[PDB]
Amino acid sequence: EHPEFLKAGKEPGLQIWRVEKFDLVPVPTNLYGDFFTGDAYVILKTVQLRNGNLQYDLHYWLGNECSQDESGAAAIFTVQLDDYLNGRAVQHREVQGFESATFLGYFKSGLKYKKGGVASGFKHVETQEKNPLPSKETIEQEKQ
Amino acid sequence: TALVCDNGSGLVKAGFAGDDAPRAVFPSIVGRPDSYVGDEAQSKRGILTLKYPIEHGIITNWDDMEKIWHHTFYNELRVAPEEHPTLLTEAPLNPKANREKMTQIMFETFNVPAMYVAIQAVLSLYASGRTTGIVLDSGDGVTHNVPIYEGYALPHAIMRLDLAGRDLTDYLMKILTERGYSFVTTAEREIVRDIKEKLCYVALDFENEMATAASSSSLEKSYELPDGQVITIGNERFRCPETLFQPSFIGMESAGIHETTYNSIMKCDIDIRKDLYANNVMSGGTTMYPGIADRMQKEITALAPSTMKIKIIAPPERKYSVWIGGSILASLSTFQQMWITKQEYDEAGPSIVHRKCF
Ligand SMILES: Nc1ncnc2c1ncn2[C@@H]1O[C@H](COP(=O)(O)OP(=O)(O)OP(=O)(O)O)[C@@H](O)[C@H]1O
Ligand SMILES: [Ca+2]
Ligand SMILES: [Ca+2]
Ligand SMILES: [Ca+2]
Repeated sequence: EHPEFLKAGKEPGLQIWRVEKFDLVPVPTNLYGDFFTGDAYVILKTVQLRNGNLQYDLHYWLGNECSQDESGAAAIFTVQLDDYLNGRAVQHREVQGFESATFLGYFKSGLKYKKGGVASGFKHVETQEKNPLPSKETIEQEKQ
Repeated sequence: TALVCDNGSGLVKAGFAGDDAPRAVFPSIVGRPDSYVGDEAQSKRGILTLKYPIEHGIITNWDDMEKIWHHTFYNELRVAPEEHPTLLTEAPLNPKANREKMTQIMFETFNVPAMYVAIQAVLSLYASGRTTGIVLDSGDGVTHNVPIYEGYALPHAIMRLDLAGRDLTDYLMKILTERGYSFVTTAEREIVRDIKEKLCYVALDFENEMATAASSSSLEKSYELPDGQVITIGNERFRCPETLFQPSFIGMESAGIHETTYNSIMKCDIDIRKDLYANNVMSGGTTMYPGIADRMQKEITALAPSTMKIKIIAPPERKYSVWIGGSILASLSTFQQMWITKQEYDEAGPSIVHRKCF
């Protein structure tokens, strides 16, 4: 039902989305290959096989400074897309500085890194751990 | 906004989807002299006896489990449950009837508008930004090795070990008692648990560390008891968690956690083993010992073929990794249609959980 799932993998080509505050947002086509190192992205390469079927490779790319909500969301979105494509995608984790040759080959004039990105979707909270240790007096109470 | 409740043997971690951590962490206990739950049962334990509704990761007392959930909603999160979709967690291999019961209680007792159940280990892998890997999840009650491929656990390859935090606490108490000390109350177990959390560590080479403790005092540490007595902890510091690698320390014939990780990997298709070895993620409180990652790296390297790339990922936040994975999952724009709704429950009954929730 998500609009971008409806568009994914319909014809041969490259599709790139960026994780933005727990959503999958398409990257403008003219910015393909310029990755924010503060962000995480999902990439679907669709290849037309000679037998008429579509072949799918799903890569989630993790910038060196991307936040935990972003890398977690990229991974989950990748699973959900693969499931939506009847499991037929092969999944690839791509870390900045260590990307696969096939991923790098998607970008004809070479992929490039830029600093920055979209802010984390997490709200910051201060966890209260309520598990107090027993006092002298409590220990004496249990003895009796 | 959605709620996330990660229920464990020892501790409940509860909060709101979208937050970077749980709002509240409290012991999974009900205490009676008509009853008290959680933090107040713990603090009033002088005049109560305690029961734990979750044993080795599985709910075994449904009436007390309902009290825990009531306390979570009303006392800790301070919400009206009828207003909030609720994501709960479950153990790997949780009995089918238990998943149905959880669903039934959420909709019929608490009248939630929507609910979902996810596997704890899988949430932890997602929190680490991975779809493929093998999780070592070790809490207070149970330890699992869970291999996962392209988002989903491989059930045939899961290993369960009933050696976890509580067993480690009891063993530390045994050997500290051998040193001359005495911990006669259940309340004092909580003190030994604290010693464990503050002073224990995993030795890189156990036999060398024993020799160091025998030839020097440099590994010794002091700990102050509630009555003011200061005690000394020596080789007990690393002998306690060594038990995870040598379960014979407490009479178990089981393989240690390094060998069960290897055994689990070897039950999977040879074509995915390389990705499993490169993506060993540790989660849960009992993986928190200093030195455990470096020890696991060494031991797994020793068992695997010598050209295998081995990597252990031990995030600092791993006490809450399960919870964080749930927070992320529940917040995704794509997750809106994956919840079990109250209408779906009314039409289908509890068995819906097996079709909507892997
Ligand atoms: N720093 C630490 N070092 C060693 N052990 C720790 C540390 N911190 C917490 N623990 C232990 O971790 C356990 C609690 O962890 P956790 O919340 O993951 O378990 P749980 O979900 O309640 O139990 P389970 O997963 O077995 O059902 C306790 O046994 C606790 O003493
Ligand atoms: Ca970012
Ligand atoms: Ca697939
Ligand atoms: Ca747990």
